[PDB]
Amino acid sequence: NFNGLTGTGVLTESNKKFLPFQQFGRDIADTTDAVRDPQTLEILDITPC
Amino acid sequence: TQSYTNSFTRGVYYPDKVFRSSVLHSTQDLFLPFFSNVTWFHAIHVSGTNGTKRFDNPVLPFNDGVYFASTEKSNIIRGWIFGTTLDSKTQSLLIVNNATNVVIKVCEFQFCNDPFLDVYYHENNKSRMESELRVYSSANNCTFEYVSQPFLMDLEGKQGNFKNLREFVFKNIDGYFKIYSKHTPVNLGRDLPQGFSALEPLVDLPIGINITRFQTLLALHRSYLTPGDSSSSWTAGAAAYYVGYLQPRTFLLKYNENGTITDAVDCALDPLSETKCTLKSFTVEKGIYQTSNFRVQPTESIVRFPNITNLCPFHEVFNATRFASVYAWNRKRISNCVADYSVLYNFAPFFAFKCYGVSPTKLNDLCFTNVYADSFVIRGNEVSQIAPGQTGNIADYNYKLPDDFTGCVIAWNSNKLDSKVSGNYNYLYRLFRKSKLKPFERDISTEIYQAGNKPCNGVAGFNCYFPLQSYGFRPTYGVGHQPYRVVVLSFELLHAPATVCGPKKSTNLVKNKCVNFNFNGLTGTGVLTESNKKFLPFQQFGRDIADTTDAVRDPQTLEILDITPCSFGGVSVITPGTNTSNQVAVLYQGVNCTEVPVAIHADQLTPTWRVYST
Amino acid sequence: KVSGNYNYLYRLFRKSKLKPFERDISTEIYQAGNKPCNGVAGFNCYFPL
Amino acid sequence: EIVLTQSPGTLSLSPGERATLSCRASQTVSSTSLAWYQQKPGQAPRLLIYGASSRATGIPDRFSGSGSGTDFTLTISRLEPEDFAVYYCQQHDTSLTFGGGTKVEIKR
Amino acid sequence: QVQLVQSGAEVKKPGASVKVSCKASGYPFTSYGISWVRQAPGQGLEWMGWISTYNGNTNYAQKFQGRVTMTTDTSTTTGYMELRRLRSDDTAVYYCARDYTRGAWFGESLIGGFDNWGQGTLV
Ligand SMILES: *[C@@H]1O[C@H](CO)[C@@H](O)[C@H](O)[C@H]1NC(C)=O
Ligand SMILES: *[C@@H]1O[C@H](CO)[C@@H](O)[C@H](O)[C@H]1NC(C)=O
Ligand SMILES: *[C@@H]1O[C@H](CO)[C@@H](O)[C@H](O)[C@H]1NC(C)=O
Ligand SMILES: *[C@@H]1O[C@H](CO)[C@@H](O)[C@H](O)[C@H]1NC(C)=O
Ligand SMILES: *[C@@H]1O[C@H](CO)[C@@H](O)[C@H](O)[C@H]1NC(C)=O
Ligand SMILES: *[C@@H]1O[C@H](CO)[C@@H](O)[C@H](O)[C@H]1NC(C)=O
Ligand SMILES: *[C@@H]1O[C@H](CO)[C@@H](O)[C@H](O)[C@H]1NC(C)=O
Ligand SMILES: *[C@@H]1O[C@H](CO)[C@@H](O)[C@H](O)[C@H]1NC(C)=O
Ligand SMILES: *[C@@H]1O[C@H](CO)[C@@H](O)[C@H](O)[C@H]1NC(C)=O
Ligand SMILES: *[C@@H]1O[C@H](CO)[C@@H](O)[C@H](O)[C@H]1NC(C)=O
Ligand SMILES: *[C@@H]1O[C@H](CO)[C@@H](O)[C@H](O)[C@H]1NC(C)=O
Repeated sequence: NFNGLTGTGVLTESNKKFLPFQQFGRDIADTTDAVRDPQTLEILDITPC
Repeated sequence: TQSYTNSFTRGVYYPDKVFRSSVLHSTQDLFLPFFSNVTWFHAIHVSGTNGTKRFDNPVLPFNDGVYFASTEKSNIIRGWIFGTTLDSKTQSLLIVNNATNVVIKVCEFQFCNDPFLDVYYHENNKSRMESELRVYSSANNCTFEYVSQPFLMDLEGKQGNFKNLREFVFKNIDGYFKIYSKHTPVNLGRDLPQGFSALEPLVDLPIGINITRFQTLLALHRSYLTPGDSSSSWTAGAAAYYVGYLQPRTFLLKYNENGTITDAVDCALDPLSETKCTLKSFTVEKGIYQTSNFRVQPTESIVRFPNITNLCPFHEVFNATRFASVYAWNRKRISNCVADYSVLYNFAPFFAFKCYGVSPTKLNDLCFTNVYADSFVIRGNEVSQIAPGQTGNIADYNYKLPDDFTGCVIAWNSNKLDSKVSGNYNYLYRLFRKSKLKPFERDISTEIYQAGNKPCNGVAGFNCYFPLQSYGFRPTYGVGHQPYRVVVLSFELLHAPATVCGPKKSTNLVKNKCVNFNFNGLTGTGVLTESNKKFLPFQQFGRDIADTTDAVRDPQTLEILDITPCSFGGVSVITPGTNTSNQVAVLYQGVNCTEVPVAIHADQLTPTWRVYST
Repeated sequence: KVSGNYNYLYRLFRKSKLKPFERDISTEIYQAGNKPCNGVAGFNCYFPL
Repeated sequence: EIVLTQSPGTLSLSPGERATLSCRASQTVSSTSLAWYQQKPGQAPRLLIYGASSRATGIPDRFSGSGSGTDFTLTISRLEPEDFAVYYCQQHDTSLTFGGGTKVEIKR
Repeated sequence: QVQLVQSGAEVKKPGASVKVSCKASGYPFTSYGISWVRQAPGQGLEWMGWISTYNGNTNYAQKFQGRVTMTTDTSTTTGYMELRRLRSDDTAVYYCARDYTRGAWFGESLIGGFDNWGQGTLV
């Protein structure tokens, strides 16, 4: 429920290089791949079931 | 010191905030075209100490945003002006940059550029210039104010050689002022080197006006390095002041695995660039490819209608008082005339137009063969019954509207038109009938209804009731039973010699040229030439086997013509290996060079690239 | 108001259509027909407000 | 035919007082027949009420009308004495005949 | 934007006819008819006549049958009143008004009254 983006999957640490103004990570599918935690500013990862 | 040089590769920026990696995402947005004229404008006000009337600070249009690059020492350029005429006729803005602050506001001041430019204001004597604004000297209705943090980060590069390359991009698409910007001091002194650098966004807020012209704020009380001259026609002159104009273009953009923009190409510069855009790659193998498809565009338009003159009696049918009942309406036919539809809706907005197939605004151009007008007065509630496929007390036994009815229905209140204290007994409607009414005919008949098993021979007794019911209006009752005068206009689009057209001017007949034509409603584009056909006196249109018109007789001259399509074909790009050479050879599919590709004209060839002398 | 509320205004005459979420507040006479009044506010020059 | 009958003989009122006008017909005039005019001295007639309560030439706050069937009435409130025009009424459904009229004086 | 103007005063002897021109401009002279009416001091008006645009169809009253025959010129855009068989004291002002009470082609009467009037010809 990261400001919306309802779905299911597995959350884990990442190695992305999100710039300060970056918020969303995407692949070429119009699907989310990485997300930054609003309450901590941490780069998480999304992996489906 | 206005000067003109080349922009090279500059102006790439992130169009969004999403992270990407190893992606070749392509976009269509406002950008700075590659290899464009960059011109050093130069506001010229400095000489010794005297006034030095200059007539400088030209009005710079704010066309599709602006690219603003600078190498400014500390604060000589401070703010910017956006708005129109900055007086009490059009809303105006104020964007002034402090050391670290921004004081953007909205006002309608008539004049603000009176900071009392001093004779001793030269920085060589003193650089003190604080609160030299004297802005919003007048304010009739100025309420929208605003404050925020500075946009540019005023940082010193500790030397003049590695000056702070300051880059802004200004655009105001649907409000939300974009100020995408970037600072880079890496340049060693030369102007606009070769390289790549994306620009980050800062802030956006909506105000909303037709911003038209642009001009930076200079320190009017502290100026220097602006000598007087009139350089032009592709020359060079030091200005320390740049400008660039964006255009809506499509770009192909690559993202580094770290997430930083590394390279980009503009699809509308080179046939090689078109090939690189069509297939998502930066290396193209030796071969032949398809890129686009050119087609010639029309040059003008022509309209030719019959020479009919006469005003159709729409006034007579609408304005009247002796309309009959619902079951027995009246039908009228419109003869050869021109009909002015403006008075129908542009004046007297009583009830809804209630158009069904044609829109009221799209009238006055299409032409018609005939028009039917019917008038009756009904229940105020039964208005909804006048619609295709809708059933009701009157929709089945009084008036039937077909499924594919075209045109419009017009109704308006008739409280004064029909109201009697004793009631109106002259209005009738059929209540009982053997079968549902087929659309568009009358069922008027003097007979007594036969219900049950009683064969009435005129008895009109039990089980024998009069189908026609005296409607019995009221003068004081509320809506619904209040009278609604209803008229319906029934059109038909049948391929016949047109009779009633709208008011349009009939221009001259051009020929042997790609033009746009309208022969009594046959819209299309082509080349009108002579024809050798043998049209019979009653023949109107020619035809091939596609249901496509290819021969039209002139309406007001009675001469037949031939219609041909515009020259059309594809485009191919023949190139060697991209790592061997960069030259190409464009092939124009199935066209003669003499027809049109022998030379390119303004907006007459869809491929934007015209780097060939042809 | 027993005498009728008149403090609330609305524009009547204006040159062209309105962009979404935009305002054209102004104090001027309207140019209608063929008479360009310069403040006479006479015939064919109606007060749009 | 039918000729209108009027008995508002004199509008002897000062400005500010209510003014009432009647246009009773002979036997019947249907509600879809109504016209009202002001006949200013040494001028031309102009339409003011063509029906129940509609406006023809401005009518900001003075000319009002109502009625139903056999009775029709016209109301003026807060009259400004510049016009002092003749109140003329007309029916349309039964042929056409202008009413008797009613001069409006000042009552100095 | 109605424009109705009338000619000057005219005096004619009995046995002749009175011809008066009412000029109309600013509106299309086919949507509505023109009614000619008569006013005299101390009394109201009457149903003197109404004239159409394209043909001679009219809505003449039942008072002056056999004499009332006006004409209209759409080329000249003028309504011509040619009253014949003059009477001794026909001296009264004539108003030509853009009528709103009679229909042209099929003769059906209209709604309302006389919106815009003429300037008046006094005979
Ligand atoms: C949100 O609240 C928690 C608990 O009060 C706090 O530890 C955390 O720092 C807050 N978030 C930020 C961004 O300060
Ligand atoms: C830049 O402008 C000059 C004249 O101002 C013109 O000759 C030149 O062709 C322009 N550059 C381009 C790339 O069109
Ligand atoms: C500059 O201004 C001073 C003061 O007004 C004046 O005396 C002087 O003549 C001016 N310079 C020139 C070149 O005129
Ligand atoms: C402008 O900046 C200076 C210092 O940077 C500050 O003292 C001043 O208050 C600022 N102006 C406003 C209006 O705040
Ligand atoms: C420079 O400016 C100062 C005021 O800041 C003034 O007193 C002085 O005369 C000017 N000229 C020189 C040469 O100092
Ligand atoms: C704007 O200011 C003027 C000042 O003369 C005032 O009369 C007016 O009421 C204000 N508001 C508007 C909407 O014009
Ligand atoms: C803005 O552009 C011009 C100003 O020169 C103005 O006349 C026009 O009405 C405005 N249009 C829009 C869409 O704001
Ligand atoms: C990109 O990331 C790699 C490894 O994370 C690093 O070695 C490289 O320097 C980065 N590129 C930059 C910072 O430009
Ligand atoms: C209709 O107008 C056209 C205009 O070219 C003219 O040639 C034609 O003769 C006119 N009508 C006739 C007599 O066909
Ligand atoms: C093109 O040829 C050069 C040798 O001149 C080579 O270095 C380069 O890798 C080739 N291009 C590609 C895409 O391999
Ligand atoms: C193309 O144009 C040339 C120029 O005269 C002509 O000779 C040739 O026949 C044209 N091509 C075709 C297919 O007609």
